[PDB]
Amino acid sequence: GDSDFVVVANRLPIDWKRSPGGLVTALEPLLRRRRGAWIGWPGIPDSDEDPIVDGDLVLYPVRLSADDVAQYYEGFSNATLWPLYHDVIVKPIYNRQWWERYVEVNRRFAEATSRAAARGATVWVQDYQLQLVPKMLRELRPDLTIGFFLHIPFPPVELFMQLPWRTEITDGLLGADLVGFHLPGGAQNFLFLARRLVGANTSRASVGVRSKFGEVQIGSRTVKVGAFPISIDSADLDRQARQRSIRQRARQIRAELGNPRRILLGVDRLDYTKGIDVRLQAFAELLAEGRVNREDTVFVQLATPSRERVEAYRLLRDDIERQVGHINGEYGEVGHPVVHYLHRPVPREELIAFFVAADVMLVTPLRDGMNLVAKEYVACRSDLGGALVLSEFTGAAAELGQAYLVNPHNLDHVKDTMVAALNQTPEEGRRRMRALRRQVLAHDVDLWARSFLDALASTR
Amino acid sequence: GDSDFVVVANRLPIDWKRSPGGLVTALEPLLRRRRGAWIGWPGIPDSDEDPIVDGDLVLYPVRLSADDVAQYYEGFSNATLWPLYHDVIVKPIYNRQWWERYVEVNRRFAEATSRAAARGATVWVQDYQLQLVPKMLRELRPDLTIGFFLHIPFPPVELFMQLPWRTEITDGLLGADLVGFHLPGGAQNFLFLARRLVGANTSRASVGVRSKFGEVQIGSRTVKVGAFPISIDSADLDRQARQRSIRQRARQIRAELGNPRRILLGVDRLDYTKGIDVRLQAFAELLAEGRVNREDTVFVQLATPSRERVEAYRLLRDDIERQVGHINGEYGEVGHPVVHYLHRPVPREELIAFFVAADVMLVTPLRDGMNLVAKEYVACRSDLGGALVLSEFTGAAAELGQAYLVNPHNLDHVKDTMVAALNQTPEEGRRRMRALRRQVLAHDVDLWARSFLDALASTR
Amino acid sequence: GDSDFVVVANRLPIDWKRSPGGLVTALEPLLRRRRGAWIGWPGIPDSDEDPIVDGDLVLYPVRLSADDVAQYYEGFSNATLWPLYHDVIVKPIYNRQWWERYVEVNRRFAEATSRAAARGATVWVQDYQLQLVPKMLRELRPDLTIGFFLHIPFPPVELFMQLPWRTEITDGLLGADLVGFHLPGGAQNFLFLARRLVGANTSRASVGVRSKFGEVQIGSRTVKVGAFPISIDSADLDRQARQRSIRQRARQIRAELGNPRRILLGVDRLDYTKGIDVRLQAFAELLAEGRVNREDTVFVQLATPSRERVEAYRLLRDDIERQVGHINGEYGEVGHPVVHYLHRPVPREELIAFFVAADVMLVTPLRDGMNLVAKEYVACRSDLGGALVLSEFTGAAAELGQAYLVNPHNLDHVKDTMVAALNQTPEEGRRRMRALRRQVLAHDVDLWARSFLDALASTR
Amino acid sequence: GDSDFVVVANRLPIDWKRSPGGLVTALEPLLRRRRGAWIGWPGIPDSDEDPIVDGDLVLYPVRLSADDVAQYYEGFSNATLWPLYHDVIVKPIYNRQWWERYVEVNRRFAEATSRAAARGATVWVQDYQLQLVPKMLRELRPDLTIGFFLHIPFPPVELFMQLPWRTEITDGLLGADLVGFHLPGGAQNFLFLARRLVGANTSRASVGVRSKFGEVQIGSRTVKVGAFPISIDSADLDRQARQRSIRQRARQIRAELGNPRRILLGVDRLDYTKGIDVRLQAFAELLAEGRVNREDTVFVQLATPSRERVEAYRLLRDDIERQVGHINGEYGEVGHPVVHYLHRPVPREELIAFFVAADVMLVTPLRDGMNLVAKEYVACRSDLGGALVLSEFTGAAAELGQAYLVNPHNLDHVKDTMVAALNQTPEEGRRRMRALRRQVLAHDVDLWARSFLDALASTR
Ligand SMILES: O=P(O)(O)OC[C@H]1O[C@H](O[C@H]2O[C@H](CO)[C@@H](O)[C@H](O)[C@H]2O)[C@H](O)[C@@H](O)[C@@H]1O
Ligand SMILES: O=P(O)(O)OC[C@H]1O[C@H](O[C@H]2O[C@H](CO)[C@@H](O)[C@H](O)[C@H]2O)[C@H](O)[C@@H](O)[C@@H]1O
Ligand SMILES: O=P(O)(O)OC[C@H]1O[C@H](O[C@H]2O[C@H](CO)[C@@H](O)[C@H](O)[C@H]2O)[C@H](O)[C@@H](O)[C@@H]1O
Ligand SMILES: O=P(O)(O)OC[C@H]1O[C@H](O[C@H]2O[C@H](CO)[C@@H](O)[C@H](O)[C@H]2O)[C@H](O)[C@@H](O)[C@@H]1O
Repeated sequence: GDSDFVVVANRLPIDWKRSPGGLVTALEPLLRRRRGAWIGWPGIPDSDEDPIVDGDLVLYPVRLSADDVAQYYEGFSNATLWPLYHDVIVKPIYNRQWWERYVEVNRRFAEATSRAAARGATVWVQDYQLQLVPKMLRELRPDLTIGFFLHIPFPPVELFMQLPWRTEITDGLLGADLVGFHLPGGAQNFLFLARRLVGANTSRASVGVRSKFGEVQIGSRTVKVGAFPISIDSADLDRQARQRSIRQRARQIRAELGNPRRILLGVDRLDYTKGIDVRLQAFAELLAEGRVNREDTVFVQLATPSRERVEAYRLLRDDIERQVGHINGEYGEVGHPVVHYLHRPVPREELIAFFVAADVMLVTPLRDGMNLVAKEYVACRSDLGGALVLSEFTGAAAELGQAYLVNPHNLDHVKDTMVAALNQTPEEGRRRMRALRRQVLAHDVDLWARSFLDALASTR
Repeated sequence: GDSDFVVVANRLPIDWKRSPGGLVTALEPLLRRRRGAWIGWPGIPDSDEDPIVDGDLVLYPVRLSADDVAQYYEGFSNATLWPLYHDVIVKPIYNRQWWERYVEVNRRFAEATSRAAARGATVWVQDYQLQLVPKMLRELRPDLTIGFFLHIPFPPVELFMQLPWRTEITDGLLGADLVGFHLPGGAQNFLFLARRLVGANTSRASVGVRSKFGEVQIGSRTVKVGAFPISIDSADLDRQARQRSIRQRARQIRAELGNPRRILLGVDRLDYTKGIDVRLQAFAELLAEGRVNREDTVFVQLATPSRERVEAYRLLRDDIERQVGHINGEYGEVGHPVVHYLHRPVPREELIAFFVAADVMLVTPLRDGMNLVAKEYVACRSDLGGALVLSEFTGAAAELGQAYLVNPHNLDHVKDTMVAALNQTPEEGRRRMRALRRQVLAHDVDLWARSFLDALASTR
Repeated sequence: GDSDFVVVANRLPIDWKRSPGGLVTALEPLLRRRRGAWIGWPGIPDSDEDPIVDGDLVLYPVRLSADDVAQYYEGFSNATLWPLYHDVIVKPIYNRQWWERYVEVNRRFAEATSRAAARGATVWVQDYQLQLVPKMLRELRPDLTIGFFLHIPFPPVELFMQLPWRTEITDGLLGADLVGFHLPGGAQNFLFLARRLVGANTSRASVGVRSKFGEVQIGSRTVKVGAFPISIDSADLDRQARQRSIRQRARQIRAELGNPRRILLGVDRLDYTKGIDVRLQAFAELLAEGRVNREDTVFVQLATPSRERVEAYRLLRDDIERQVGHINGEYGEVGHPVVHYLHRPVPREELIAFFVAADVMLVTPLRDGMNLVAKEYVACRSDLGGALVLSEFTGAAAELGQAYLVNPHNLDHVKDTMVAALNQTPEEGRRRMRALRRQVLAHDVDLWARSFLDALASTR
Repeated sequence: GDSDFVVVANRLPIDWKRSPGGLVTALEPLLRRRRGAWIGWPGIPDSDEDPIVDGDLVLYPVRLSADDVAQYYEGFSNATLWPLYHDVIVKPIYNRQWWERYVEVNRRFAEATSRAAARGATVWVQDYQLQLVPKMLRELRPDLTIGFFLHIPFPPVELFMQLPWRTEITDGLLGADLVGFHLPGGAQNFLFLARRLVGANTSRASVGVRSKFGEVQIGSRTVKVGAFPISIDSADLDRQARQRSIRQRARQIRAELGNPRRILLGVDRLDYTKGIDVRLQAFAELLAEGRVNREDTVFVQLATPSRERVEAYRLLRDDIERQVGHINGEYGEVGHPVVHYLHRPVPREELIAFFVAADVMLVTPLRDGMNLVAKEYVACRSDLGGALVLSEFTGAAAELGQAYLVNPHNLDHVKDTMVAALNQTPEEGRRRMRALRRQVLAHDVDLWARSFLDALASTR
């Protein structure tokens, strides 16, 4: 093809209209200097595969049938790999037909990439749905420079080894010149896996942050291994949260809640990895114990619907919704719930207004690759108000140490911490938020993307 | 003893202070002409059995241990008889130890009654927990005139026959001179049961309302069988609902709900017989179909906690609470649920204010002996506003035919009917409420009690 | 058409080859004197509707699609009517699409019948899947004489009234000149239903067995209502069970079981109405209590697979299979289970050999229209050996009073009774079996069929 | 005290009579040269703590109440630590009261040890119930040399970190001079944990088998870390399996099973870690596919009852027992199951006879510290017959590579492997069994115990 920089991801960066923010916006000044392409599925079943010139980008759509989506995406990706890589919170399903479709779809992505990529081009493959693509691509196109970044956690070897296709996934990733993870921990698991399962020679030292890279020796070539913690466009969110309409909506939100003294907020895709049940349990017990005032404190949980065709998620929804009904029936009043729960997509401007209104942000995943909601909250609070309660089991906890960190399995401490955040002095709240903002403003998605691409370019 | 009129019920009519309204108040002008006694359990485990002179009444407390309560009341009564007599909505548990404790406790009630009752006294035994007492009492005291009234439904023979102790329960009831039920249907089941199981000769004709009594021949004596539909102190509730404080609270309730155009109301003890799940299902589907306006219509469900030590009820609570959380997550807004659910006791004055505020009363039991909430709502609406949606499977439906009657199993028609009630013209609403009030004002608890006692006195 | 006697049933009497025994064989000498037809579904989806001359009979196949089977048969029949008519052991599903398909299929059966039936012909409609056909047929063909026989129980009114389409089903049955049930109890429920729901005038007396018929007045015509308890071809089974090959197989069965002293046997379609779980519970507890000898006593349960596409049945299968595994793990030995359980169809000659081998026949339904397995066992034991343990909640219990009758809900007595049957003296066993055989040999399927047809002919 | 060598374990080595084999027998020639003591709970609630001189040993009983057992053993040990350390197959319960009792009981063991231990004595603490004892003991008695061996797996850090008391457990283990695990993998997890959680300086190299030890620097002292894979008294089992009575019982077992051509055998404590469900699933599917002959092949599963008061285990038992009943109902014949399942303790001589009779040993844990059943089978087959199917997720798989190794999550390969083992040539079977026996005969419990004690003595 005629593109010298190519991104490969499960989805095209569109909604059709181009998706705002995220990866595609981080790369904007690189596309202004390269002939760029994006390979992905357009998000609707059985489409054409004809290239679309989106001015700054050429889009190469990948055709997936409804059956492909069911077995490669909802199946192998969402119901085999996802629960396994997140510490088997739910039991992975090992299904051979799903594996076979995952292989076929990965090959299709690899072929689309080759079609788009010029000779010697740089290719950046994204995330867990496409772990076979680097090896497949190198076999098709040995001229290419290939990076891979995993956006979800990489599990310990004891769990990874469960996968019947463990060796094929590992060989898949080793097809890259650069394999990156958010955290040194994932990088180190990958190195150990390479030694244990593949018998490759690797470096033994700890892996640094955006530095002190590891290496895997594969025949004549070396695979670089690194940690690059993703972030957001901090400055842009900071600006957006100051808009008059956002601030007026935040005020209106508080009015509609009957002007509570304190608002706790949860914002997540409805997923068992997100620890929404832990928040509700802690809040319920604090109310029972009279440690939170049911008359002036309210918890808002915004759950975005997710993976409805996957049975585990329907069961999760049932459990969360029971907790909500239960807590309100026990501690609410007619015309005044203590928990407001919404199960629907939320426009970004509405989410930002909730960040601005929220006195306590509850981000309590059982396991999460990074979690950008934590960083978005921080970027929105230029008033230095608010408080972030953050699970240690997120990538974000490695950078946001000034937050109120919790082990979500330690319910006693989660409860103590919610009380502490709710009752913090203004000065202490400001001190923490000021320190968190310094980190998030300085370590943004631009720093992340440049660091990964510099590392990848270094493999030439 | 020295009492010529004796009431026997599972509980004493106290809360200690005397319980307002109900049976004990209906009998007030009879106690002004008799030496009256009340036999029952004081509602707290392991108490004395020393008589208490409550001026108008002598109270004879029955001692029950916590173990007695568990096996006779929570066990045999609430988990064997209750589900069986209500068309096995839940599977009855047949437990021999529970039966044996039920026999022992019934004997204890019979002995207390004999202690209190003077020679030739009239005795009125209440309800399903004490079905053995009439026979036990007649054996101890053949001089007594004994009436029994069942407040819950009497099931068809095909279901009743499941009971391993079917014959003992039947012989128990046949110890009375008069056996009464709310409805001719229950009376007719009893007659058929007497023929089928006991082989007694009975009358064959239909049983009337407060008339055309049936009879069972038992050796030399005849048992009278009748239908006496219970009611309320209609005039008293009518007066109470007009008080300024009630009306001001009803207005405040509507304000606290954000001034909806329409309020649907459910008021029940949390029980699987009450069809609360049907209301929530119908309401959810109407919202899905856009047939109810989620912006100006709200459903308030007040569930009084019940039988928490009985497993079936904990499961029911879980199911209802899931539905509540689900419906609000799908159709609510932050600061504005479509369903307000409270699981706690409610003071009577607060309940009356909710009756006055409610545009639609939802009384949809799967099976109910009478249901007095339906009649209380009617008595409270002297403004002739509101609408009553009423299950056919209540005793009340036999008298309140002007209500919007529903088969709760016919969900399509339950939904059609809720829409009809919500959108009725003012005139049509008034016509129905006027007719319902004529019935309820004329057929009150005084008429009921006098009719039963006249019938009983007739057996002398 | 050209047939003066027409049978209408859900299935054609074939397997293709003609089905042995049953109804079709009982009618053999009537078909030798009439021009007979049989209307039914050939048991395979989407077939022709072309008549088949089977010599003694003309077969009129009814076309049903797989979707028809799912919604009319597996749906409305097996998952609405079946659980409702059997005392809601499982919760009926009320589904409007199922009802609509049930109506359409019933109309199709009615149209096929009209096509086959000559002028003034006699029509005999069978069982609960076709309850609308008599009214539909009378509207199409007022010249026809129409009988209907219900082979399953007719439930009490309190349960029947749940059905949203209660009135349509009732009007459906009232289209017949004769409505028959196994038992007077079902007939009496039907009479009461007719008065309560339809407001028709009926007879009030008890209904006799094959006599003392009830009546329902419907405008100008009278519907006859009777009880006709079905039976088997007793003499034929008696002969078959004496064959040398049967007796040798029975001996071999005992040898293969390691020559136990006592064999208990259960034979049923796998259905929640059959009380298989009760047998296993009783047997397990008797073993725990040391009241049955685990070294010389064995229980064989032959469950024929049934209704696999209906969820309730998959759950039932799971529960039964757990009990089997549990009891063997607790009381068996390697090479020697105490329970042998087979989930597969069994050839009739093999079933007869099991009847001959079995010391105790366990027929313990929670609710059953008649149950012919009980009568078949009796007819097979011309040696006068064996023992029949029989639930009171079967139609058979009304005729087989000499059996060991049990209330399956009374587990203590079920256990006492199994011990009694296992340890009965030879003489007492013979006395009971002799009396049971006198009843079953004299009251066979020929007597049943002639009694119903005589009653029907009487309506002309 | 007056003992210079002290063993500390949850249970005393008794049954009272001294327990045969195991640890206590491995140490017999050391006790012949030392003044030895054993500290443990005598296995019955609320006992004395008075020392018992068992000739070769002094026994120091630890008093545990029934409540102690419930919260320290059944609670924290069996329902927190056990599932966590075995890759959270079941969700651990994090309970603070359980933790507090675990601390108190561990202190009680530490105090008993100090009472028994002479100055400068060597102490060997066993297994996961007593992980706090080394630190507690060092604080009480800094003069002691302390070893700890973990008999179950040590989980990856990502899972271990869930524990609210992660730091206290880690500090607990670091109180030892020597910490040992079966496998280098566990040792390496421990080293990484020490760096990540405690911030201690550790060695970075791979850990060897009984060599190349790791180290953790704790202030002035160094903790040695090693891998010592446990084994059995191979020679003793080899002799015992040759006894005439054992061989005659093995023959009788095959006769009682109706002389099958092939017997598969499972022997385990009933635990969710043991993968019994996987064996049954594979066997069921092989029968469905006609790849195993249901007429000449039989599977015997001997499950020893375990942890009945722990809810997870009652659920597991239910699931296994359903599978057993299901497979026999589908593929068995009357008098001939394909699966024989026994849930009861089995005498050791009977177990050995089953090892000798079994053509295929199925040892398929999802996760297991070592699993000695695999090695016992090998030691019993001096005839070189049989075949061992072994999960990779056992410690045993690191030494028994000549077995048929399986990933139990790869059901297709488990099935292929069972077929391969069942149909192996005599010569190939012998080749594998010969190689397995060479390993197991040379690497016995004596080698294991001496290696650990040599390492520990080296820390002086
Ligand atoms: O559901 P799919 O389409 O498979 O996507 C998974 C998940 O991907 C992103 O989350 C992950 O990446 C971000 C950014 O690196 C991390 O912050 C998260 O911790 C990862 O889980 C999306 O943000 C998610 O919406 C999406 O579900
Ligand atoms: O829970 P227990 O103490 O056993 O009491 C049952 C029930 O008794 C009353 O309800 C019944 O009687 C009334 C009056 O006749 C009828 O309207 C109901 O339909 C019957 O169920 C009480 O009102 C209930 O609170 C109580 O639960
Ligand atoms: O499953 P379907 O096809 O709907 O048939 C139901 C049932 O019909 C028969 O049983 C019923 O009739 C007999 C004879 O009158 C009675 O003895 C039973 O008690 C009734 O249930 C068949 O025998 C059954 O196999 C069939 O399932
Ligand atoms: O149930 P508890 O009393 O807590 O004991 C657990 C377990 O201990 C032993 O098994 C473990 O150690 C052996 C020997 O090292 C290993 O082979 C196993 O893999 C470990 O699980 C006993 O053998 C078990 O009976 C016991 O349950």
